[PDB]
Amino acid sequence: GPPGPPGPPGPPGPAGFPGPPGP
Amino acid sequence: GPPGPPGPPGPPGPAGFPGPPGP
Amino acid sequence: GPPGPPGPPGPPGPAGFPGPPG
Amino acid sequence: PKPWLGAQPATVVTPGVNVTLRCRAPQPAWRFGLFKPGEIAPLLFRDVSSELAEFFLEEVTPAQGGIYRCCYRRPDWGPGVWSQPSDVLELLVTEELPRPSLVALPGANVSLRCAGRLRNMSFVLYREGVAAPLQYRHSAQPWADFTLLGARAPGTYSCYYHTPSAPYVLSQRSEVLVI
Repeated sequence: GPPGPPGPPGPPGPAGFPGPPGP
Repeated sequence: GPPGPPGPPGPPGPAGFPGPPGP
Repeated sequence: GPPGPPGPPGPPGPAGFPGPPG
Repeated sequence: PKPWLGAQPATVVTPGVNVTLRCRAPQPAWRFGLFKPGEIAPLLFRDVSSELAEFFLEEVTPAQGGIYRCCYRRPDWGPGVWSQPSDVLELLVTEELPRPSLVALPGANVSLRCAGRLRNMSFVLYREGVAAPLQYRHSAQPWADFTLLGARAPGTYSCYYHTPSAPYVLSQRSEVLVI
């Protein structure tokens, strides 16, 4: 038979790091 | 025949942006 | 049949919190 | 015979992507109408002599968001006379989803609820200390419950939600929750 449909979307990325301190 | 299994899930997403600074 | 090609990439993680103050 | 309305690639998108609204009727029709709420005039209309009509919105802007309805018409019909309206299609165009709240449900084992205001979203739990997310779940409801095991429960947690597939729209992260 034909090849299957594509898989589901990958897992979500890592959370963003907090920024530097302020001026 | 019927088509194959769904593919593996994709790669994980990228890391979110680093946060802004201070104030 | 053979399995499907891999799925699309995942979403990006949430944006970072702002940093501490000065 | 009520038509039905579909949105591709998604119902929630960022400004700048292309959205194709697709209306379909059981039997072929001459004119399809795209309506905003209460207005007798269709914003868009396509003459097609088909059972299907595609409405292409190139580079959507937050103005192109809103409640849409599909109606069709035949040449031999009266003036301003349209078919049954399709079920609504709410198209949301935004750079970012509204911030979710993360709370603990009272009942040992601990259950958290990441709550937003948008249906059909993927919810993601992050553990402060771990990079990759702890748990993630796709829900039709604008909230999702995560179960934390007994003595792995204490810590600092936050959540965000996003559209199930690309083009992704992301929410901000919730205020951290202290267990």
